[PDB]
Amino acid sequence: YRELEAFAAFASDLDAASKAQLDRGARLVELLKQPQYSPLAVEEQVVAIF
Amino acid sequence: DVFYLHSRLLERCAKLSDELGGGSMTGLPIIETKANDISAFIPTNVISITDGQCFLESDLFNQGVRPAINVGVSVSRVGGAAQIKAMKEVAGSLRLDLSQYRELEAFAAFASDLDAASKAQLDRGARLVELLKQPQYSPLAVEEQVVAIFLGTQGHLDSVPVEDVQRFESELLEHVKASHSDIFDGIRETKKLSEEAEEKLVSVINEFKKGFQASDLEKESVKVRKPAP
Amino acid sequence: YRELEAFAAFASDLDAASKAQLDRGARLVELLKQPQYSPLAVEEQVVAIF
Amino acid sequence: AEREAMLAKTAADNRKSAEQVAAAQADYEKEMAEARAQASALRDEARAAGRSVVDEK
Amino acid sequence: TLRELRGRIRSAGSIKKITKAQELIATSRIAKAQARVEAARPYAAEITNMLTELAGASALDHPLLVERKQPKRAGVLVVSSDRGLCGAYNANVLRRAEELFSLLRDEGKDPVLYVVGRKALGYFSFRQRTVVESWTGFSERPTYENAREIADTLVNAFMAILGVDELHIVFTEFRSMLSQTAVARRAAPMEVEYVGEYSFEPDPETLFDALLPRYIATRVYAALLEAAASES
Amino acid sequence: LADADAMHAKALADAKAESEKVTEEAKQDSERIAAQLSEQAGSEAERIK
Amino acid sequence: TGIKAIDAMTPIGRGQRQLIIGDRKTGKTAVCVDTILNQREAWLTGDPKQ
Amino acid sequence: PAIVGDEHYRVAQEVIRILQRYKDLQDIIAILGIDELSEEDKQLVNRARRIERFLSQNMMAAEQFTGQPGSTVPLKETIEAFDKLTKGEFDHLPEQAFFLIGGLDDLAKKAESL
Amino acid sequence: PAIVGDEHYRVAQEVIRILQRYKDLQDIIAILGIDELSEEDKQLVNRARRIERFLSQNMMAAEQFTGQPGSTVPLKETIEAFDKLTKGEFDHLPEQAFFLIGGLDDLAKKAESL
Ligand SMILES: Nc1ncnc2c1ncn2[C@@H]1O[C@H](COP(=O)(O)OP(=O)(O)OP(=O)(O)O)[C@@H](O)[C@H]1O
Ligand SMILES: [Mg+2]
Repeated sequence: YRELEAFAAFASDLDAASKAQLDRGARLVELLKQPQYSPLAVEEQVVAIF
Repeated sequence: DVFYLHSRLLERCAKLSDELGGGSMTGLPIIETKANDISAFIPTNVISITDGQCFLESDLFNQGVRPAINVGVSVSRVGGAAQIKAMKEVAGSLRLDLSQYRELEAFAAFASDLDAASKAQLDRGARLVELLKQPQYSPLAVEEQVVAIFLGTQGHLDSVPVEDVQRFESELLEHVKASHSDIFDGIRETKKLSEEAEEKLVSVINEFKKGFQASDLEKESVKVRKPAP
Repeated sequence: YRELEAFAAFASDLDAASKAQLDRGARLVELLKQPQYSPLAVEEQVVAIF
Repeated sequence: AEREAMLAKTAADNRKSAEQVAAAQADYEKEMAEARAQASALRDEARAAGRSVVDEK
Repeated sequence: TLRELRGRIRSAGSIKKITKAQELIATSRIAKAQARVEAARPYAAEITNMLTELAGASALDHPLLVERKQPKRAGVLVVSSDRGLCGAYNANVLRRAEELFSLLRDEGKDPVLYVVGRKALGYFSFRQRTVVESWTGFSERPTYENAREIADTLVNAFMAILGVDELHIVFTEFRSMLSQTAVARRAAPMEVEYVGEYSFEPDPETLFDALLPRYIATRVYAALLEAAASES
Repeated sequence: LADADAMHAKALADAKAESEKVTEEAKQDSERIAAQLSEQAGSEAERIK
Repeated sequence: TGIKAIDAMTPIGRGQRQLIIGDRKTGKTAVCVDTILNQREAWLTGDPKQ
Repeated sequence: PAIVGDEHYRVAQEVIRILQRYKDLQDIIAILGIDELSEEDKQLVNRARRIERFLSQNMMAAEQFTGQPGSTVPLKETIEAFDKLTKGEFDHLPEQAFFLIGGLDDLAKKAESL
Repeated sequence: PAIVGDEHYRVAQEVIRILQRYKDLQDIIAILGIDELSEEDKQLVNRARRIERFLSQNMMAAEQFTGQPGSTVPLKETIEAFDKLTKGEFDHLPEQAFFLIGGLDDLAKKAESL
């Protein structure tokens, strides 16, 4: 995703695999966000990353 | 103690109170920056000891901006208090306007979709920059300065092409100084640009602008499919 | 030839004079190239640069 | 022949009136700008004479 | 100094990322443009074939096939990019446009400009050369509608309005993937070509007259497609 | 067409009158400028003395 | 000071401390000497307040 | 969000996001030009310029730097104005209308003046 | 101007303006080249390169290195040549004509050679 980020503007010209990678990466980045003082038990983290 | 050295000195430049005689001492300390770095040690020390800056840049000096004041970095923390009311009214926002113009010019260098407001700002800023150019050993009385800055701030230069502004200004102040000196006398004695004087100055500027003269191989073919016509 | 080759790396085409200069310069470079521990007598160098 | 000449005049007048209004505007502008240029040259000659007298004195 | 150098390093890294992305997207769009160039090949070939078959039975008196008695204007269509970062593309196209202007002046023809693409508008506005009509927003992805409109305007100026006695087109030919050359073509009037060796409705002459504008439109379309490929 | 002739004559006459007025004003302003420069010359000579 | 830029954007008042800062040959001494020269009209007044 | 509230936190952090993105883009814009940015990035740059200029304020102590008198913007008004800016409800106004105004009423007045 | 004259000063300052503007465009030229510049800046860069190369001269002390004899350009000719350069009267000649040439007649001779 960090490699493809330069192509976010031009997604229409990307291979379907690369577009899927970019879309997955954006959602993974959002997934890794976490509010302060709210740690997650390891099972919750496993389900989240799943 | 290198900071102390300068403060101990510069802080003795002050405006004494009426009880002490009312005297004053104005300091124009001069600092040589190395490689245009205003962020060095002694430069910043003196900048923090003084009430303003006039950051003369070699880049602007070469570009034709003389005296070469970088408008954005330069500032006078006394500001309008150190100006006559006419000059304060005519140039209240001039420095921030020029800073914004410089920022826009840096931003709008390769922007082809300029809005009408953005292009108007760029034109006004360029005309003001030309208006602030001044040759050496060519001082202007304060009334001449207020009239000149009045030309640009109020937009009377918006019709003059940029390259002619320096001439326009230079000529108009003479035309006034030769024919309508009552404007200059009013400004000087009153320190204000009264409404009547402002109207007279606008009329003078318009009547002068009437008289001002600006410097301005392959071939496509159809095969007929027969050996000859 | 150094700047001419740098320019030709991306120029679409160049005049026949430019191509001739490039061809001569490549050959001069390949000529001055010399193996190690193989010094050439001055006359041999004269003949080579000739 | 009368109809013919009438057509001809309708044609010329319209043309000549249009071209002559354009020429009148252009010539007024040209003469006015020539007057402005002469005035500017006269003022510049006065500036040059003033510079010369100040320098000589 | 270190602060300035690191800021410049970050700026240059971002610029490197953007430029590499643009390079790869341009490599994609070269393929797209070349595919579209090949897609228009059958129509051009077959319309040219039936046009030759009609010219065999045509009167050859249609205006687009005869030189005017003494041409005085000449139309020039300059096809240029509508976005930058194309290197010398626009510069080369407009250099060849200037060369065409010199050739016309040597022949006494006065050139009048139609331009496709903003980058040519800038050049001609800077040098204060008037453009009769301009089209923008499709140099990257031309469609036959734009080609038809451009051809229609050029043809209408030719039949005439003051009009033009001759009309050319200047554009970048996609000679090869590695090299692109700006070329000039005199699109009208066309020379009638004779080479050594059908029925028609409603007659050959009206059909030929109705088809020639289509031939102009399709050739302008090919020019626009090839200019887009060269731009990419 | 006739009106056009009258308007062209009127435009020429008005242009001549305006040229006369403009040149009169220009001569007046030139005299004022010369007077100012001569007074400045006197002031400069006094300063030098 | 007699200079439009300074008297307009960075006005210098009596009792102020205005720094003229810049590289070599940028007009600093020119600004200061022009400021000194512009005070002759005030000196000729003969009024200590001016 | 537990102190200043959810609305305030969201608006402030969106403003920071826009400004950081604009700061990153400044390098690209200065050379490649804004016209080569994404449509979303171009809109963000316009909003970022407007936000940067709206964060300026005509302060009471700065009256002698700008001539104009000082102004005070209540916290609710600041939150509302910057929320609108971040959602693009003022993308139609010129950027110079946001410079040294201090409030939405002043924004409207200066927009009319321009 | 009080020492070298109005014309010499004007030509020198125009040359310095052109070269400073060329220096300002240096990073853009390094990354994207002259192609992305505005037409005004493109023309300015062309004549800036020609000016910079015309400031080069075949020094009489350099004969020991390049074998080329040295030239001497009188001040009036230098002023005239650089006025013409800044006015674009030579911007059609190739850049190579201005290296180490030293003068206007020599410039024309080398232009003929190329
Ligand atoms: N406003 C101006 N207009 C034209 N020329 C100027 C102006 N100001 C300065 N110059 C000229 O530019 C050069 C700058 O000299 P100046 O003495 O002003 O610089 P400085 O800052 O004192 O430099 P130094 O570090 O050499 O002492 C000199 O040629 C001066 O004549
Ligand atoms: Mg000095």
